[PDB]
Amino acid sequence: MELYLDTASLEEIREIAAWGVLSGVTTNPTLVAKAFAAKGEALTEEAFAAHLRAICETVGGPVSAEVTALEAEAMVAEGRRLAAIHPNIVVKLPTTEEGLKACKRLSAEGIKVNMTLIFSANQALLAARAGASYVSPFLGRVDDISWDGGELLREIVEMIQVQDLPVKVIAASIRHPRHVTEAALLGADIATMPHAVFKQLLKHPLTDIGL
Amino acid sequence: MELYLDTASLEEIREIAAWGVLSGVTTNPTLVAKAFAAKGEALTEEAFAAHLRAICETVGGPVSAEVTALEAEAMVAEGRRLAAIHPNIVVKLPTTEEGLKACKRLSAEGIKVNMTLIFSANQALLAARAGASYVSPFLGRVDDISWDGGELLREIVEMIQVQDLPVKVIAASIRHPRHVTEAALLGADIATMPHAVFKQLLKHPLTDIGL
Amino acid sequence: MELYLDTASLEEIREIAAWGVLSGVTTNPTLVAKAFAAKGEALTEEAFAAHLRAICETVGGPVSAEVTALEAEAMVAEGRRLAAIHPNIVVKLPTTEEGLKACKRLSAEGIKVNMTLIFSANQALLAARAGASYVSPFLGRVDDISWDGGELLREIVEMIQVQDLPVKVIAASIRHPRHVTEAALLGADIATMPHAVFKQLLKHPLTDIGL
Amino acid sequence: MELYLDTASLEEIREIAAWGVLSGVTTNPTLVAKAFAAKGEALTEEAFAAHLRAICETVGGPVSAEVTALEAEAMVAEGRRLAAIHPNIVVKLPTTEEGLKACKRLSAEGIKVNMTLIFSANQALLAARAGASYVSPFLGRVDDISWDGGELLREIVEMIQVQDLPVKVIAASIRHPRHVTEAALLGADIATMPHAVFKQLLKHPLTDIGL
Amino acid sequence: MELYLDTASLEEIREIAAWGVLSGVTTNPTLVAKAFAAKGEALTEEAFAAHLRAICETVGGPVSAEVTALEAEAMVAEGRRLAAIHPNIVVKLPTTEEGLKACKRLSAEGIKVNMTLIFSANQALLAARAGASYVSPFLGRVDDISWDGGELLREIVEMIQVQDLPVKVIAASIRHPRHVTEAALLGADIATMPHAVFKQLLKHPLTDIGL
Amino acid sequence: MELYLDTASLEEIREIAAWGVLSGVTTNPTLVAKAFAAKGEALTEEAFAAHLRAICETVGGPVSAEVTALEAEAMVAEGRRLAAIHPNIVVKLPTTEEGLKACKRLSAEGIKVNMTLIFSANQALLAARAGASYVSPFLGRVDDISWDGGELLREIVEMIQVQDLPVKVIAASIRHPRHVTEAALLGADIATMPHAVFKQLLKHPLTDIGL
Amino acid sequence: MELYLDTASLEEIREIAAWGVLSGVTTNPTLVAKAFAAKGEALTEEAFAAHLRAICETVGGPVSAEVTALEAEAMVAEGRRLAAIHPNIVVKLPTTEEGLKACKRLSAEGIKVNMTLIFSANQALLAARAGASYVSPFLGRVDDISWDGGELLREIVEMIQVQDLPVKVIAASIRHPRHVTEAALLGADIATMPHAVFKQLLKHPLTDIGL
Amino acid sequence: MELYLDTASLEEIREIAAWGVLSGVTTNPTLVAKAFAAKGEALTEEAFAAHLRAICETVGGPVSAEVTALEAEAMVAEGRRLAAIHPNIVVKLPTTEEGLKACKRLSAEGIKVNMTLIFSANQALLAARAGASYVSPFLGRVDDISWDGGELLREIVEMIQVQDLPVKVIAASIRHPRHVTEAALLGADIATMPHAVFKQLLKHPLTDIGL
Amino acid sequence: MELYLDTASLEEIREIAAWGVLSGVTTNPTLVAKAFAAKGEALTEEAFAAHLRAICETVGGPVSAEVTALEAEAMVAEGRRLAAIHPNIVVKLPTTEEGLKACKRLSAEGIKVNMTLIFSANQALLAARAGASYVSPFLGRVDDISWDGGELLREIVEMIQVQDLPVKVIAASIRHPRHVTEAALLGADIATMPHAVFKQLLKHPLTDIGL
Repeated sequence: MELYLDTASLEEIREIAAWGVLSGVTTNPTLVAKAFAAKGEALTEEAFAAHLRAICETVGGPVSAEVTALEAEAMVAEGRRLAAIHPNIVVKLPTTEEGLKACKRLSAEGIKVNMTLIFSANQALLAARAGASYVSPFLGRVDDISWDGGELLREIVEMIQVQDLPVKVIAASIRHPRHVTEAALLGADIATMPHAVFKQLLKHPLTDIGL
Repeated sequence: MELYLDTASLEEIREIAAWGVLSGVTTNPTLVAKAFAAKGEALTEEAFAAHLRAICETVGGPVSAEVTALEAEAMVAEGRRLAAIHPNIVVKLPTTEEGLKACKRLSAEGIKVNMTLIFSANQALLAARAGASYVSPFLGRVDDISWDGGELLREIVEMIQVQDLPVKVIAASIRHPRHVTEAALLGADIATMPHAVFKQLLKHPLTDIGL
Repeated sequence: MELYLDTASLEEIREIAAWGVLSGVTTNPTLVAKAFAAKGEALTEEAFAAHLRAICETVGGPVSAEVTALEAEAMVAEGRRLAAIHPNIVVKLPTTEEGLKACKRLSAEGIKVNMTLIFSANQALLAARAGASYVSPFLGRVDDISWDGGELLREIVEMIQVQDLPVKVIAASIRHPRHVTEAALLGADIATMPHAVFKQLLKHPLTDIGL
Repeated sequence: MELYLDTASLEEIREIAAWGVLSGVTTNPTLVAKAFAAKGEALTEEAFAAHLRAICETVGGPVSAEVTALEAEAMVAEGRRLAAIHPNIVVKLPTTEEGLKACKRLSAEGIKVNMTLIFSANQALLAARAGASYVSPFLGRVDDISWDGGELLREIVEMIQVQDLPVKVIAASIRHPRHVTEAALLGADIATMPHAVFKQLLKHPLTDIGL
Repeated sequence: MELYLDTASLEEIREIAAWGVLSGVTTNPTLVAKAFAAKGEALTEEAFAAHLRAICETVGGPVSAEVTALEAEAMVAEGRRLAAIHPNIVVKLPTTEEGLKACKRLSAEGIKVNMTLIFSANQALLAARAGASYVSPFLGRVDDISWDGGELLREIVEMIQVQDLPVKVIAASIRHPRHVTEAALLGADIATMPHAVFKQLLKHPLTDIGL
Repeated sequence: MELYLDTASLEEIREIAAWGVLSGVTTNPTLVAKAFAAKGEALTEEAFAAHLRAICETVGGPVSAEVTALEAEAMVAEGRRLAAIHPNIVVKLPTTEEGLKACKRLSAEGIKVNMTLIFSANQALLAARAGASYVSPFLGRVDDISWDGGELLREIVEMIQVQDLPVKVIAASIRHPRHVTEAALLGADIATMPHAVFKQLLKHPLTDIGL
Repeated sequence: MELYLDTASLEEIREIAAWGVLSGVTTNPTLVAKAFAAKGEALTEEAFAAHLRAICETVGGPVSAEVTALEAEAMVAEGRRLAAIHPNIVVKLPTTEEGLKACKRLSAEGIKVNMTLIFSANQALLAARAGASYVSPFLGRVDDISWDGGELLREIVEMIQVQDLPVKVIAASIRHPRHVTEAALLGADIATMPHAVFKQLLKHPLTDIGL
Repeated sequence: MELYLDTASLEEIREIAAWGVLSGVTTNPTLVAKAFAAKGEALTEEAFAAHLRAICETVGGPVSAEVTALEAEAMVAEGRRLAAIHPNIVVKLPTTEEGLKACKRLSAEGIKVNMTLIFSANQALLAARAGASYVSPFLGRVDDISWDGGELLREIVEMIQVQDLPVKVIAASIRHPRHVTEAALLGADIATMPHAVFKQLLKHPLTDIGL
Repeated sequence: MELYLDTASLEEIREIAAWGVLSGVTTNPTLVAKAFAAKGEALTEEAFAAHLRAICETVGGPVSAEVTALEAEAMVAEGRRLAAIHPNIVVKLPTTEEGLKACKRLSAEGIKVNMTLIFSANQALLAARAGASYVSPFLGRVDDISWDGGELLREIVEMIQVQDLPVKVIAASIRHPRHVTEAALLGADIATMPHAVFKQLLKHPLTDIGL
């Protein structure tokens, strides 16, 4: 399973990159905001593009950028602008009716689409059907409402496997180390997680005592 | 799993086709009549074929048209007529002794047949043996008589899988979203459902909240 | 498993009562409103209590009546009123922070409480812990968002048994005959459904031909 | 598991009765008609009663007698007449809406009711709810339409066990030796079968050579 | 699980009884004959009786004696005489129509019956229903025809547990040590075997090496 | 399963106590200091004792207080002082050799002991054998080490159930709602969690949309 | 599961008895030889019994004394002597024919017997049938020859639970911490181990880190 | 499953090699010192090199050589040196942040890395994603802290299988024969064990008497 | 599963081979000793070889000949001569340290080796690692000591499958028919048995009555 960092922090990214285990990165408006806020710069379109481009160069792998439009037409326009930032950019769209429409168009144009905000295997199926390259179910948010996020992932992976669909599954909304193991054991293609969880992955008491 | 619409309404077909997830359509006289009633047009034999042709062009995928005859020879004649309307048309026959004889003759002539009204694995096996391209078990109508429709589908899918049969399975009589997920998890090739269910598939409170 | 009717229609209740299988009734403002709609009469506070009293007399078993207040104090006052209408009255409260507070107080006063709008096992556990006499998970509504409603029921029933909790489970939001069978097989104490589902439970082709 | 004979033939009843393993008998208008025909005796109202009495005295256990009316009030009238024939008589009713009405009324007066023509766990549940003493699902006829009769029995037995219901289960429509075993293994209370099957039960190769 | 000896040899019985693990003895004519043949003794009623009584006195547990008649009335007379020789005697009958008839009478008179030559669960069930105190399925002989003797045992045991039948199960036709273990784990009440097998039970390399 | 709060904040304790679902509280030095920091009060022995009594009075159930010594003698002395603070006080000891010694001594004097910092079933067994009234496995800290904490709880509960030990199990180090559900399903007696998790337990989108 | 020490060292016994987890002790000739050897004390029937009695007073529970005779008659005499040393003494005998004979007589006299050197379910069964109060399979010696010792324990416990035998199971030959856990989980009544394994049970990195 | 020797003893290597079952050897600084000591020489740079080279040539398989540095750069410099000694040498790195960086560099340079001190599947996945050729979970050390070492082997193997990762699994910390069996059954590619363990693999009582 | 005969009797080999189901033969000193005894001839190096050569020509498949040496050098020399007798000959060595050393050299020369006297999966593994083409576990001897032989075969087969080892499994020590069925269902490649068992394989009472 490939591991992705769910952040916009170039420092966090560069650190995990050095480990040699970073396959990609996923961002969203709030994560990009925290980045600039925590830095000595204002968030302008010019700066936004340069930051995404810099992340793409650092990671050397796919980087997801979220559209904020609510209507399909505007979503497509925005997706194209994001994809025009760097060849490694994957466009992230919410799995809704409009998102579905946008996914069909963008993917028919050769632009890779990551369908996010998925909370059911049926949503994942429609997205795959609409041309999604990636589907991102949210494990943590499911646990938040007292349901088993892991079972959501399982149904999606199992459905994609028996149906032989090409879409790749991204275990998202990772809250702890076992979310990663579970996704790996289930057959997820990718797991994206915050820097803190990534930093926890490598820790174990028996390891230290062995050093 | 490919998604089909069980309707004759071009408006509905257009809405879902725009999502980019529509792989086909299945109809019946009832459905074509209704569509024609919702409109101010008389349902004449000609306007009929014209309608089926409009659906084929709109979905750009397989479209099932039901024969009304009960005798093998009449079914075959009607079947040839239907197939001539457009090359995307699939002939739907009832799974009866006559349906079997007709299915045998039609499939031999290179005409794809959808065997419907299937309520047991044995009927699915006979239909498959007769050359059917598709078999359509009815999940909902089974639940209707207090039996588990999902188990019906399970036996049909497993048998076909165990027996290495070419025939494709269409889960029909879809009543709710879990019927779709189940069919997909089991390995059904297609699920055909009414517009209302298709519109329910995308709904989840957490997606709305995430927007 | 005891079977209940979810309605306010004395006519529907009389019919099922005649069968000799009606153990109780669940109502909500909308159902009561519709009841007075079909017939000719204004829905006043005095006729409302008169109607619930009548229902209690026709079924001769527990009748659930919904609180309207959103804050605890008002919920307790309204619950006492409903419980004073007739000894067969069970007070239904939403499973929220306020409903939990109101549940503790009404149950301490010997009033039977039905905690409704339950969509997770954790909500049912809190309700039971709060003194609920009944807990009502919604199967169909969960199915509506592409999750397995029966699996919510399962988790709730299994926790209750393993924990030896006194609370009884009411399978609500029944949509089809199999929801009933699954609730019975799982161990739900009660299943409450609309008159249309109740009327479908006896139907089967073999019985008809058998007669 | 108690074993019953589904017949009206005193000769057959007598033979099995002597093995000391016959607990009861179930009959219907047909089987009684064949009995009289074979005995070249006219089926009068006086002979009918005497024959049932004769069967009751011979087996010395419960004897099921079928009502013919379709309407509830008539089913009850005939039900009382039947029960008055002999105290061993158990009244059999079709599991329908009228059957349910008649079941509640006759069971309330102390008369034991056998609800038959059951093809779903839901029908069994309503019957148990209406006061049935016995519930009779038909295994063979379910097999006749390519569904597993043993699964119907399984679901019914499990539901009754889990719901801790008083009603007893009579595995009916027995066609071969394995139906009996399965019923015994699943937990059925009674298995009523035809003489021909009862005779097959104790036959086995190794037994004869052992002799 | 109580252990029995399949023999009529007083020296064999005496050696094992010394171990303190002998609960009973099962005999048959061929066995009794070889014991009398070992000496120059004639096999006559008084000697036969004296010998069985000696067995009883020695084992201090139930002792099974086989009837030879093939007609019930004769089986009954023989059973009564066998029972009269000593209170620990259990009458063994073949599981057949006549055997069932005899079982009913003998057991109704307070005589313990051991139905043998059992090869199916249905035979065991008929025997149990006829009044048998014990049923003796033959594991070894079933394995002789390439079937699983243990499965015969399992089904009988399960049926007995599930059905709450009084009868006890004697794992008979025990050929080897694992048969004993197999029968112990499957829940058989008793296991009767030849002296040769009893002497094989406690053998094990590690025990000897541990001495 | 009984719900406990893992905090020393009275404001948090009072809010959940009012829901009527709080069965107890567990504390530790760090949690106490935070509570005092938040109220801006000096943490003296007297204020500490008054604070603990305040908690005991608000919850009206068991309250765990931690000993800070690691020698058995000092642990016992400290445990006696904590127990003397209020009759609802349960003494928490670390599961170590010294902890086992103190546990023996304290439990022998009627003081209830909660053995904590348990990460293996063997530690839980010793603690139980030493006289612990409660054992507290840490679920979250195991997950942090990339091992399955829910599995640790499973092994502990199963062992406890299988061995029929009276010790009660407190699922601790709760990080999310599913830890609570899982612990309840496994059969744990108690779950102790932070206020944020307790508050998340009631949350579910379908409940809000239902209001 | 009760924990025992396999040693004759009164110092080791005292250390563990001080944790309040020591339920008994198991000894053998070679073990007591070491104790005296280490103390430079001379072996004498007077000192021997004085030492075993010292053990008894210390532990305060059952103490196993190995019998060295190989002949039943001698085993019994030697057994009566050991039993006379202290009322807590449990006589250990080899599971052989002679052992079984000695076990029968000794147990009949009211003396608790521990049948050791058990390596198969059949041996365990014989021992229990002979009046043994305990059976001691050896897990480690089985693992020593590439067979799963745990599986031997599994079969012994299953059989005992299945056959409702009174005998208690003592998992012997414990080599590591998981032996204890596995034995506890399988349902062994007691686990006896050397002091070194006892001192390992509590070890765990997270416990240390937590302090 | 390939079998390795965890030693630096040419004698041991030669013995097991003669068996023809030795596929490789794992070494560490310690094992090297003990070999030189027993030999009589003090390890120098060239002495160390000629020894590892001798091992390679003797085994004719891959040999693991442990790095000593703690910082990435140093681990790389030292790793390049070990690799230069011979082409059979596999560099062994500790699975830590630094080890990962080292592994990434070294493995890119064609050198094979063995990541050791792995105690979680998440650690194994990171090692694998860093380019590791082998991952070595320590079964024994896990069993030491009372957890199941096999479970950790099982998760690493399942994950590597499901994720189709190149990496091979080396089961380390092998203590007894059954660790070998378990590793093999669990699908480990290699098991490295000390000479003393190989020496017990072939032992069995029945084999002894077989000769 | 290929069937083999365990004998030297050319007569027996000739009969079974007539059935068309013999794929090979297994011999040993004893067996050939009785073949030459019943026949008129003495056992000489010339007679031996010639005889085995005849068996080869008769069976048309592999023939296993056991060496009698006890040292690697003696086994190799003796192994070379046996393979020289005929190309079908398979050299059977005992699974010991010497046998392994032998196996390595022989197999390395191109001689097919059959390792025997295997009573543990570890032995089968070492053997397979040494070059064995066949491994032979003895089910019967294992059952003899009250352990389950099938379980050993199962583990050996599971290990070989998972590890994808070339070696073939010959199920030896077959005492009866079910051993053959059990070895087949488990997945053994070959089953070697005595003439007597073969003659019992197709026995069935239903086949007889079917004739």
